[PDB]
Amino acid sequence: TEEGKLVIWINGDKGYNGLAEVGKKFEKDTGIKVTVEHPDKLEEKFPQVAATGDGPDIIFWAHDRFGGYAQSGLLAEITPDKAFQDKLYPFTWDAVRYNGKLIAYPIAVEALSLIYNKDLLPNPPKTWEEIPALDKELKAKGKSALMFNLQEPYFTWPLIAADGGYAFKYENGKYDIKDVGVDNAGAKAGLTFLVDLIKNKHMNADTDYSIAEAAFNKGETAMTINGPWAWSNIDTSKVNYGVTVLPTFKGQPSKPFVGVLSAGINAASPNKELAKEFLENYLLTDEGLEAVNKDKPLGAVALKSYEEELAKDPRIAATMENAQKGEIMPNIPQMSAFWYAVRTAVINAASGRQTVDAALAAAQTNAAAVKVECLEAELVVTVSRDLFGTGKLVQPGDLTLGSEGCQPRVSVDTDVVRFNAQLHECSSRVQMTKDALVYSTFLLHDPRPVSGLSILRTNRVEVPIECRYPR
Ligand SMILES: OC[C@H]1O[C@H](O[C@H]2[C@H](O)[C@@H](O)[C@@H](O)O[C@@H]2CO)[C@H](O)[C@@H](O)[C@@H]1O
Ligand SMILES: [Ca+2]
Ligand SMILES: [Ca+2]
Ligand SMILES: [Ca+2]
Repeated sequence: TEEGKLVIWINGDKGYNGLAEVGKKFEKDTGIKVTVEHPDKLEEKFPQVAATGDGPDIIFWAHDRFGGYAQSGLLAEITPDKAFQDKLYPFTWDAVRYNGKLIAYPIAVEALSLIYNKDLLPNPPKTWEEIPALDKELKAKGKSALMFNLQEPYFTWPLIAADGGYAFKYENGKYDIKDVGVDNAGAKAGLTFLVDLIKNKHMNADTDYSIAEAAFNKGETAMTINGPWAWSNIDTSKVNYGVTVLPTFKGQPSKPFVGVLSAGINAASPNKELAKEFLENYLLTDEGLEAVNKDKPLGAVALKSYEEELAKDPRIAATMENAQKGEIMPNIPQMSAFWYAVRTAVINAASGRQTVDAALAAAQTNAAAVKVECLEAELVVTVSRDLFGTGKLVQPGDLTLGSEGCQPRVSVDTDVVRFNAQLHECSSRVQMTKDALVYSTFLLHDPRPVSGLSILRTNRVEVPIECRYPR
């Protein structure tokens, strides 16, 4: 990558100019230059480049991605002394722990909250069920009740999880990677409510992060749903806003996934010592975290000393209230499959392209059995041969990707079938969102002709396979 310097990747919604200021100070004292970059899809790009021995020295992301990276051998083990570990909260260290090793430095606790315009709405609704009626009133005076990012499942998940949706079942000291709670009655109820909001034109299916942000920050919508990072732009807009508890659904609290912003060190980095110095002695200090937080708020920082200093903030208090009512994300490798599954399900259900029941049923299978990798002109689909959980392995001839024109290369291992497919010939459907070009197809399992009576538990499965590329 290059010795004698530090390249850092952090997401574009985070305080990367502030992190760059911390890097400027590092360079002053040490002479080592620090380059902070915020590439798009960095959570997907990191493992691709790190596997070739390249990529940045340090990668920032929520903790949920790091178990996959660790499992893939992409991360150096971090070795802080007890004195440094004492400075941060135990819960945050827990988040960056994988298979008995610490695999990242924890930075800050994140959770979504309800953000609301006090002038347009002095009393924000305590329940989701209120919102359609509240929207009607606001529509009368040229406004909307609620706008938030409907393109990323992170933002819709709190509602889905409220009445009993979950990611993976934690049982007997581990997560069961085949027990996915995206297709239970609680999850269906949550998504159905969301899809109804769109049906009844209280929300729009195409609404994304930037649209929702512009709407609230211009005073066009009374509420939005976002994290601490979002506050800086609202402050600049001079909108009179409050950060509060997310609305309940069917009397139960919204359950946002708690994320811990984490910093991992590339296993291929020749600057592992410099990276440790930077993170421990420059970033993870009151002065370091202040520089980043000033840029874009981090939330509840992992560093005890600075967290206590900011805890008075009622916005942070609300973040932690919502964090309390939600669940911490697993960091297991299967989380990206889970996120793909839910992202796709919500988009297809919200568009009316698929039903809520059918969408979430497919999401279960995708999360449990499927991995989608989108490359330049190419697509890789890896399917678990234990497709149902029976222990009975599917045969590759019974699996089909796309239509007859789609002629992928098919490879078989003991446990998986792998499709290497050209996107042009295998795209059943293509479409454009504001931000993306979307290529879509389907994976089918159909063991026809089957040799008996078909009793139950249909062996016919079909799941959406989809790739999204930035416009
Ligand atoms: O939507 C799926 C996405 O959710 C999380 O990403 C969050 C992130 O944790 C926040 O810090 C902020 O940047 O918003 C992101 C959602 O757009 C998961 O951490 C991520 O793995 C997952 O893809
Ligand atoms: Ca992104
Ligand atoms: Ca299930
Ligand atoms: Ca700022």
